[PDB]
Amino acid sequence: RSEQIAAVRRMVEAYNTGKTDDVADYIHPEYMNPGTLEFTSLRGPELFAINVAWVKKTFSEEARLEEVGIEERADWVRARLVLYGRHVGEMVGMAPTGRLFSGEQIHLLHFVDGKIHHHRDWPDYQGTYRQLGEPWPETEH
Amino acid sequence: RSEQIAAVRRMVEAYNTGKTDDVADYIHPEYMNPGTLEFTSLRGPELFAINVAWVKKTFSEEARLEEVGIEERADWVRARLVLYGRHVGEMVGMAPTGRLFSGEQIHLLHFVDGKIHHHRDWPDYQGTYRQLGEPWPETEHRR
Amino acid sequence: RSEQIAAVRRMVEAYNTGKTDDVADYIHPEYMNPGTLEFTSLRGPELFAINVAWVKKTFSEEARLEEVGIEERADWVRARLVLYGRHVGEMVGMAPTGRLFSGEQIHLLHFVDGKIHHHRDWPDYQGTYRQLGEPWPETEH
Amino acid sequence: SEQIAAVRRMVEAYNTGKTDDVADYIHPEYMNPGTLEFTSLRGPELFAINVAWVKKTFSEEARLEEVGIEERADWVRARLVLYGRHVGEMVGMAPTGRLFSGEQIHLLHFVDGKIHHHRDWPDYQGTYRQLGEPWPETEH
Ligand SMILES: COC(=O)C1=C(C)CC(=O)c2c1cc1c(c2O)C(=O)c2c(O)cccc2C1=O
Ligand SMILES: COC(=O)C1=C(C)CC(=O)c2c1cc1c(c2O)C(=O)c2c(O)cccc2C1=O
Ligand SMILES: COC(=O)C1=C(C)CC(=O)c2c1cc1c(c2O)C(=O)c2c(O)cccc2C1=O
Ligand SMILES: COC(=O)C1=C(C)CC(=O)c2c1cc1c(c2O)C(=O)c2c(O)cccc2C1=O
Repeated sequence: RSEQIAAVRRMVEAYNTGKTDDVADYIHPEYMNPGTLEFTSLRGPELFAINVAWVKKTFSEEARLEEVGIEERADWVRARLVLYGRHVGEMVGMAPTGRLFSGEQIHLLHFVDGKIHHHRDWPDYQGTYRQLGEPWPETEH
Repeated sequence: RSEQIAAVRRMVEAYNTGKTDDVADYIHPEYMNPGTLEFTSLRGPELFAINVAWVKKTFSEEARLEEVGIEERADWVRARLVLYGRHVGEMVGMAPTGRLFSGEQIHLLHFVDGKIHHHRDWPDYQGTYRQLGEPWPETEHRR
Repeated sequence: RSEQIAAVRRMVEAYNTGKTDDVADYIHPEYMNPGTLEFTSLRGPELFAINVAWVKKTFSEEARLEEVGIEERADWVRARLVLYGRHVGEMVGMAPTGRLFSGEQIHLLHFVDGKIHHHRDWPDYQGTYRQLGEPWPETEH
Repeated sequence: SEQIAAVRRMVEAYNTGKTDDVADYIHPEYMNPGTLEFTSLRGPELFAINVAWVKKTFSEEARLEEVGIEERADWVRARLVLYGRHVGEMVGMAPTGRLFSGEQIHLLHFVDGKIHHHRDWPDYQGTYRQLGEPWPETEH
């Protein structure tokens, strides 16, 4: 049994259920995901929770993250996942298309003090953009 | 309106419903899809109905092709679709993985005599293979 | 003859030659690429120039960006490009892998005052990472 | 591993275009079902015409780079990347002259110490995108 992989699976489950009441259990106070720096200055459990909320709002309550595979090496965990969603919310200046999409993701997680301390994630931006009909942005904001 | 695009949409719906009673309406008697040459020597509506049945049996009755976009140029149609399924039957000598998957597909269809005459399709093999957990074949035959 | 497309082509050639002396001609003073917020607080011609220099340093002097196609819609340009390189510098806490790679990219450019004002780009992260041999990070930094 | 060594020679053959010695590692009953549309050949002769077709269509400078290779019993799985330039006719599409690069997965079955079954999955969609998504001029 890996506590690290268990913790990462709790993180995946949060995106699925949208339930983040217990996020402080597994998200470090100093948690950072550099991928959302454009959108927020938050850190820690608050940052992770708001990103979950963003996924649920932009990609619908039916948005799911399926596990392909998870592995670990020392204090790091790598997760191979697949996002399923429907584009119901505005995203980087693009109006909702209402279109279904699915895309692989890779997530890289560093543990510090038994908690997720750094989180990088790579969506399949181009593949998702294609499935969304390659919308033109209506603004840069 | 385009009759060709309409015919390609009927083709897509046949994969989705598994209903193939009427395939002779839009599939040419000389219909060929070179992608299944390995598995069968069939042609025409017969080939198409078998391939539909293969999809339903292998990727489950819930297997679905969603339309992203379809364009046409003269007697040719190009469809951008996404396949969704669960791997529940043997395929190319790999045992069922039970794995959900989804992958974009490009289809190229040539119309002749008002019917789909040639059909090339490109699954996202590698993308799907990853989602299946990259299974090793148990055999190069049937099994 | 689109001046916007010509400007985006000069931008592409900059990554190719590594020459940034003239970037003020086509990069807006308030130019932003949100993709590099993790790495730098720079803006304008200076931000664009350091990012080109980053590419040449990390993906080698031989790194090339190839044009597949470029379209425009009003004050916006969308470029379909392909990056070729070899991973020779540190990148997000990963040691250099020395690996060749190539990945499609989508770039979205907003023009203001006849210069590039906003720039978003989507590398094929997962495809590239596979070609890199999927390295584990040595640090989060 | 002699199997991995044999698969590396196979990869080298695409790179050099040199097919003189393919009978060394290609089984007399060698099949690649991906080319059934284009030829009825089998064995070393099939493998050799497929390498020639690659050199002809994707240029003499076309090459396969290795990402990783692994094996399980009598099977080898090779993760590769094709680099090429589209200079020859291909499934009814005229040469675009365009550069492209795409990952491939190859699955090889060994029988009697030689490559007997060969399946390969190009990144068709990604390559097609890099080629400008040309429309075919003919089905044949
Ligand atoms: C035009 O859409 C995107 O930029 C996009 C695409 C194509 C694919 C994706 O998977 C995401 C986004 C954008 C995006 C997020 C995506 O996953 C995201 O998770 C995301 C987030 O988790 C928090 C704030 C903003 C976000 C985004 O703007
Ligand atoms: C091991 O998996 C495959 O070969 C495969 C993958 C990775 C992705 C795919 O989309 C397909 C297949 C195999 C396959 C078919 C796929 O779509 C298919 O439609 C298919 C078919 O329609 C009729 C006979 C055989 C078939 C296959 O062997
Ligand atoms: C581990 O690799 C990456 O993070 C990465 C990958 C997989 C693919 C890519 O294309 C890029 C990066 C990272 C990266 C940049 C990539 O293109 C980049 O352009 C980049 C940059 O232009 C300026 C600062 C940092 C950068 C990066 O960290
Ligand atoms: C329109 O392009 C293709 O069909 C194609 C694409 C998009 C990507 C590819 O990698 C290949 C082909 C076509 C193709 C081969 C590709 O790799 C190939 O190796 C190939 C071959 O090895 C022998 C005969 C025909 C072949 C092809 O028609």
